[PDB]
Amino acid sequence: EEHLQMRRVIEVQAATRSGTHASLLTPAERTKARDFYEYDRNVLRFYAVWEKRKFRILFYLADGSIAVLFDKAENDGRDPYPIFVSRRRIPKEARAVLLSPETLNQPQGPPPACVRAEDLRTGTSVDILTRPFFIYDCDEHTRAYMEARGIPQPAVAVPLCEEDEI
Amino acid sequence: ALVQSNRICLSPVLRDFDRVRKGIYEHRTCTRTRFARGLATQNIMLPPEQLQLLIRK
Amino acid sequence: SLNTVLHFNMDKKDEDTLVSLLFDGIEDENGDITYKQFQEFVDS
Amino acid sequence: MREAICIHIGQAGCQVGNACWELFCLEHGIQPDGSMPSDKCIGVEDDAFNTFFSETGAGKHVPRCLFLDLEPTVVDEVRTGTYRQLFNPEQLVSGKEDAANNYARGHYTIGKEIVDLALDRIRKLADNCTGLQGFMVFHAVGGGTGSGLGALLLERLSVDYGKKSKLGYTVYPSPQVSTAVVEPYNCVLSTHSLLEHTDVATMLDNEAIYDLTRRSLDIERPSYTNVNRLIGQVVSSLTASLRFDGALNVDLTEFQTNLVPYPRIHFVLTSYAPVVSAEKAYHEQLSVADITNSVFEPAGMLTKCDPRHGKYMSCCLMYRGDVVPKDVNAAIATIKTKRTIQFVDWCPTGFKCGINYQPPTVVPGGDLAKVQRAVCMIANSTAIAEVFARIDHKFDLMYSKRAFVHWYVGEGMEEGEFSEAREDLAALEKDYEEVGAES
Amino acid sequence: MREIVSCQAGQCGNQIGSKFWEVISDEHGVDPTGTYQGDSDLQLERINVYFDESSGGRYVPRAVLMDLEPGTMDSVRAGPYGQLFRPDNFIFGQSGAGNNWAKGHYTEGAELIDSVLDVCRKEAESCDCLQGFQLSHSLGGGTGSGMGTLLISKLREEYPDRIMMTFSVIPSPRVSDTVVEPYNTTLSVHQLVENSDESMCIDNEALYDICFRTLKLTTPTFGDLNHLVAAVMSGVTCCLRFPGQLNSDLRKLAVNLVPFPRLHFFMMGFAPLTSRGSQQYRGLSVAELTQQMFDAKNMMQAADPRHGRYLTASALFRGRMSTKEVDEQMLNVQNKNSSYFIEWIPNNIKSSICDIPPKGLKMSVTFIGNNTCIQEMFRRVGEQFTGMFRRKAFLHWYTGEGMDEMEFTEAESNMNDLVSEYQQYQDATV
Amino acid sequence: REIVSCQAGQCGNQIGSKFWEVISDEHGVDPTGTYQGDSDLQLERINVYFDESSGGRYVPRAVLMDLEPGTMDSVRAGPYGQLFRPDNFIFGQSGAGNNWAKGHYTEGAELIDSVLDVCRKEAESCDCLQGFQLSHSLGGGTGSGMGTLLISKLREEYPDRIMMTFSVIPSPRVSDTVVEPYNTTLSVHQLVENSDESMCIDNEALYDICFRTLKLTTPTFGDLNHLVAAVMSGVTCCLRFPGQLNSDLRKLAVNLVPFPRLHFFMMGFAPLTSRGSQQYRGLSVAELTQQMFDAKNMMQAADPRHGRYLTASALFRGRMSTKEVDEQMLNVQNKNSSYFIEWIPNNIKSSICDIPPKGLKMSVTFIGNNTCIQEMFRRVGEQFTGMFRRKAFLHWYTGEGMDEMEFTEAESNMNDLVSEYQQYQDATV
Ligand SMILES: Nc1nc2c(ncn2[C@@H]2O[C@H](COP(=O)(O)OP(=O)(O)OP(=O)(O)O)[C@@H](O)[C@H]2O)c(=O)[nH]1
Ligand SMILES: Nc1nc2c(ncn2[C@@H]2O[C@H](COP(=O)(O)OP(=O)(O)O)[C@@H](O)[C@H]2O)c(=O)[nH]1
Ligand SMILES: Nc1nc2c(ncn2[C@@H]2O[C@H](COP(=O)(O)OP(=O)(O)O)[C@@H](O)[C@H]2O)c(=O)[nH]1
Repeated sequence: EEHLQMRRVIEVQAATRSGTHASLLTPAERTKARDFYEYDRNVLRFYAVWEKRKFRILFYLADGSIAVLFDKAENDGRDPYPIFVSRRRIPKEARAVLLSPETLNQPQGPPPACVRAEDLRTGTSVDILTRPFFIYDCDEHTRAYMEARGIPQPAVAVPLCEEDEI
Repeated sequence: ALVQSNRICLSPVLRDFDRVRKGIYEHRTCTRTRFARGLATQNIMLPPEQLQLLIRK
Repeated sequence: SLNTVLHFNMDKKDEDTLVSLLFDGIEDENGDITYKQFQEFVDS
Repeated sequence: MREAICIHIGQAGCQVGNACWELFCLEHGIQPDGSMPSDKCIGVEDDAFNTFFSETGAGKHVPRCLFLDLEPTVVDEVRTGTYRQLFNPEQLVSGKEDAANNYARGHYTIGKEIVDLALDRIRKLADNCTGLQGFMVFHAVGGGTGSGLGALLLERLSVDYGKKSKLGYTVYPSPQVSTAVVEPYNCVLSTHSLLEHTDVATMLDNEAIYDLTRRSLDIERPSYTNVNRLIGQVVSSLTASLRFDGALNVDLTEFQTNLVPYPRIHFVLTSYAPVVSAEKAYHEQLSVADITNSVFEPAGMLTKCDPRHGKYMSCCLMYRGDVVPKDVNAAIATIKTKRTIQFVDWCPTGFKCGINYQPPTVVPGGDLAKVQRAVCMIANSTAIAEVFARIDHKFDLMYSKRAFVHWYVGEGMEEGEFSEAREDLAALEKDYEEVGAES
Repeated sequence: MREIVSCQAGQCGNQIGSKFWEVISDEHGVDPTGTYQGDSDLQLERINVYFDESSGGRYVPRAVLMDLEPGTMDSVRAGPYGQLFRPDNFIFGQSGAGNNWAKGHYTEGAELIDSVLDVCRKEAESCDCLQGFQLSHSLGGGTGSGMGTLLISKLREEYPDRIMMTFSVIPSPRVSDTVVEPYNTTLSVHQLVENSDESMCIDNEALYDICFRTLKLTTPTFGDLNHLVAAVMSGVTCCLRFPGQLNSDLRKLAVNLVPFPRLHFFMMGFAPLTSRGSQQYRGLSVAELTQQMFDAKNMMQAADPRHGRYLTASALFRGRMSTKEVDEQMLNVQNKNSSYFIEWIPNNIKSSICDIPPKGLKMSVTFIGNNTCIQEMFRRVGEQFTGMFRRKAFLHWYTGEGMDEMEFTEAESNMNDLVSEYQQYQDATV
Repeated sequence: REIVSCQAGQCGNQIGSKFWEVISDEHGVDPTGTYQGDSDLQLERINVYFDESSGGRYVPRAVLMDLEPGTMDSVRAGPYGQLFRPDNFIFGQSGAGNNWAKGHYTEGAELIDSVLDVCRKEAESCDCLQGFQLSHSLGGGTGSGMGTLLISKLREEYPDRIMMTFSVIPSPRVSDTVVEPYNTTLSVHQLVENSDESMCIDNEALYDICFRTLKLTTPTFGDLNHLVAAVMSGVTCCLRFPGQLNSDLRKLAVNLVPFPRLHFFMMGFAPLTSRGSQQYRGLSVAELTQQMFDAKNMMQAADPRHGRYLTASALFRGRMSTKEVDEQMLNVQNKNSSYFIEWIPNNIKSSICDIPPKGLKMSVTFIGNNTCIQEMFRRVGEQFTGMFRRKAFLHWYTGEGMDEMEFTEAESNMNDLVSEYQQYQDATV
């Protein structure tokens, strides 16, 4: 790991000296390259609720990132901007999103666990930035994908929202 | 049916894709990407499943 | 503090009622409450 | 919020618009029926299509485009094509008679009876929009409609919309391979609006596209469809900065004031890379530095103007994909180190970069191979003087003998405005020479 | 108690402040949702410095967000701590500045700055005894610089006695990604001089070099690039929010680092900055902190510090360290680098101690430097400004937005006299 | 003690229906009339607005009035329409016709007799009235005409009793009629003499409240009526509930009316934050004071910064302190002495009610006798003079029985009142 990082850093130094680019790739961008080539434009959509507000959780297979988009109700009173959490890899622990001021990278040990497709299930509350999003339903593509993975995604009754109360 | 309706000739574009970039005059075979190339250049929009079935056959 | 700072100095029953008004169902196993719960009680 | 209105003029404009709109539909996940898949999610931002598509209460997405052609062939082809349900029945204007490669016909005879309803459709689109950034007019100045009706329409837009941004994507006549004989007349007459009423003018001549697709796309026989696909890819790359989020998002004015130094200097070179086929893509390490070098090479240009023959003035590079912010810095640094190209002395910086996190999309069976990242350079440079001199000498050889002049004159345009166009081009050449001259 | 209200201007300023507030929320134990989850009373002791309490037991930053493009506004609001800010503090225009200083300062910024000042005045009135306005912007842009300077000037007019701290990201020729950095920077430097008690310069070139060589990172985006400036901004006001052996406020820093009113431009540094593989191999001590802090290559703005002389310096150490080992180290650097300092100003270095280091650090330090080498960057961008101005290129855009031709010459003259002041005080002798 | 209310026209009837829904919610009364309030203080003073029958059903002391029988059916069939007494719905066969002439002289005259009959019945049922209330709009026909007729008759019959009017003042940006200059001109001059206190509401400012503060995408007249009904309830909060510093309608009238002809107030209410904003807004009395003086917060479409405050009233609700209630008024007076009047220092009265509104912690209603009301009055006077210069639209009034001298007297009263406001705005010690 650290040996690979040393190889990469001196390769970058040599590239700067010779006016060229690093030929081979870090394993991380190798994995992202296969993920982009296999699962581009393939996104899992989950319908969830948090604090009586409807949200769409989009899980990107190409990167493992999650984006939360707010769904409005007429005369809800909220701002009309849908994006709640932008596309990024959301760690299980909220504090893990922010990095050590020494290193500016991930902690020394193994990379931290992040919210995944197995984590995202209907009828359960996934913790996203210390917000329990209770996923109640998913679209047909995501349901088929999860069923093929082997975890079922039964639709459940939607919890109470602002639309019911207004 | 689309061919006799629109006077479709995929032979020249397919031939050019067979002999493109290649010093081989003719191999009588071409890649799936270049087959889709020929269909698109002839403007035959087809579903991806239909195209996959055709190239598989 | 209910007697040192808040100057209540009422009877035992009133003191117990005051404590219960803040420390039932919103206290951990150590009897502590968070600023969260304190301000929720204040603004309830 | 953050809308942009497209206006397609002429055959070239209509076909370029067809390519651009199929590309936009499959970038935003909108079927030709004009709806959403409702079973799968592409993952594109929900407000991304607001710049090109207007919502409807039933879920329809109506493009913010006005097709305007004086003859019904291409417009009826659009009306009966795959995207018949996507486009509005209106804002699809087909005239009763074409301009016949006569800028005079397209500007004075049949343009006056059509620009009124064209402006009506434009103002309807603007009223529908709420944060209109500007107008993008796609046409070929070498034809009749795109020259005459285009010049009239840009004049009217400039009059009735103040200083709103305009992007004139124009297919100029190429130095050698040109399809029309009065095309020099049309271009020289229509450049009046381009000098004045065009806010940024973009060259998309056909020889450069043909040459690029000859040895980059690995296909022996591309055509106008492939040319329009490349043009649409360039348009999408340019507009993605305001379409989607990115590391350095820019807007029309952002690469306007950062690219146009003088009011008469707004013509800009264009290029796009990595423009590769399926066989090419999997074998090339398409890094940011590699793609930037391929962009700055003079074979990978979408305008037939040799950059080495001129002085680079200001280049803005729109990157899409996983471009880390300092890959572009490394590419710019190696560009400065390598001496093949040279900038003008009074523009030391001369560089812009705008990065988007959205990777480019590929139309099925289309030109581009599905690549992680790409970059398009829009570059103001003094090399445009070469193509302007080419078209001007082309025009003089015909105007000296007064050939084809009567076709323009007889409908009701005068003759002195041919000369007026002549010294307009002369002044353009002179100001290019002056700005390229060292201090 | 003492409050610092923040103003993010432009895309760069918004991006920097977005995670500056993230770091501050870490240090004060603020949950992303807004609620207070701290486990120590020190987090809540001075949480009112940067946050105003709400009715739900949470805290909202005293941050005013400014830009003429809604896209970066959505980007900053979509962050993990983007929900922390008050929605009414998001003040934006429909039409962007187009990266034009004239448009951002006279046409659109002028119209939107009324609401901006309304929100700023509301925040100031909410603050019981406000101490300073900190602003984050970039001089290379249009709305960050043009509208930011107008906000700075009118805020100085409204609050003459307060501290107008500014964090300006200065462009560099090797990183320049626009053609009007010289124009915008020249038009903004005079405003900063006349309306800022202290301006602090940031260079993307120096940031990239620090990431490449010291941090040794391969391809990280603007996130950890701004992490350094966010950490430095958090550390500037450390003694305000946490107790220390030698407390210091922003006025103390200004009086200790601004010998003359025109000289308030400061170069930045942070320490320690260690790569991932070398974390366990580095013994964090005050001596090595001093060495890294005064190291030429560790400075956060891309100007050579050993070419000029240090007028004044400030070190804000955080953690539990002894005091002579932090002041005798400063004595040592003066003694072995007396040629790098100025003789007629003895005791060049402020040293301040704060008992609470950043979360995850044994001990740290932020460095502020009023070196006479900022004039090198000033001349570097002024030469470009003169080169463009002689040929009047890219000037019609500025003229058509209402700005006159004489103001460019006035900005050039002010910038030249500032450079002259720096040079004469560098070469001044007893 | 008790207050008897009247609703005139469609606007007045809908405003009153929303007000009665708000009062029933506050006092814990279902539309069926029976009581389920969990607090004793609601039943302690439930009799001010409601009268209980023999069976215990609480019926409001409300009299409904509209020449057109259209809105009567709507308010009756509404969610709380069963509350009102069936014989308190007095209506005619022919509509108001959007004409003050036949709303005040011909059609309303033959029905004002029964209106006064039912008002007399309500007054006799009451021990002795604290006052009359009238909710109406001056831009309409029956809201203006027979409403002002009722005000005049109650002025003549009950001289010492208070009459408070909630009048909807038209604005050009909202104007959905062409004769509202005539109607307002012919109505507010009557309101000057026959009303003890009048309170102006403008739909432009009501809509701006949902534009900016509540940021409601499709706010309806129901939402606007709720916004005004918060005020409608909060005016009598001290009468209906105990507090540290009690007040009533005459309390406010005495502290707010320095001269008999200046009783036109502009209204505000400042626990108004959107659902998104309330998550971050830290509710406090100082912030309530800050919001209650905001120009855009006022529900009357005139900028208070352009005039000077004669008097102001701050009806605070919710068990709070008294320092930050009064010392905050002192702060605003000291820091905006230019906005206030020098010869009346301490223009602001405060009152405290212990019971807060349901679902809230603290609240405040703002009464302002500012000199910016004459701006509305002079603009409507200019519109009236423009209409009257060419005698346009006057033939309907003349055919119904109006004469030119009465319009001239109305505009003379307009100029007199505008000058009266101006000569105190520019007055110096
Ligand atoms: N790049 C590109 N250019 C095109 C395309 N189609 C037409 N053109 C341009 O159009 C020019 C000829 O114009 P015309 O054939 O007269 O078409 P027009 O402008 O509509 O004029 P009319 O013949 O009257 O209809 C050629 O020189 C091309 O450059 C296209 O699909 N792609
Ligand atoms: N460190 C850092 N610099 C940035 C960031 N965003 C932009 N910049 C710098 O700011 C300059 C462009 O400024 P810009 O964002 O256009 O300013 P604005 O138009 O006023 O918002 C570029 O040269 C970048 O180097 C960021 O997130 N972090
Ligand atoms: N705030 C509010 N205003 C209303 C309502 N209904 C009508 N209006 C206003 O009243 C004015 C018309 O008054 P109108 O109903 O014709 O009076 P009428 O003829 O006497 O019944 C319009 O300008 C509306 O703005 C309502 O429910 N709420």
